Amino acid sequence: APCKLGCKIKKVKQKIKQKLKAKVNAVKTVIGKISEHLG
Ligand SMILES: [Cl-]
Ligand SMILES: [Cl-]
Repeated sequence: APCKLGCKIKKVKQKIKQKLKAKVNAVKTVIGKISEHLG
């Protein structure tokens, strides 16, 4: 496990990116729901 500071910064960035992407995905899903025409 030779993960030094540059490596640690990457881990943190990826965690944040991952969470924010899930939020976007959540929001886009809902955009899709309302973009449906009735019937
Ligand atoms: Cl975050
Ligand atoms: Cl996307």
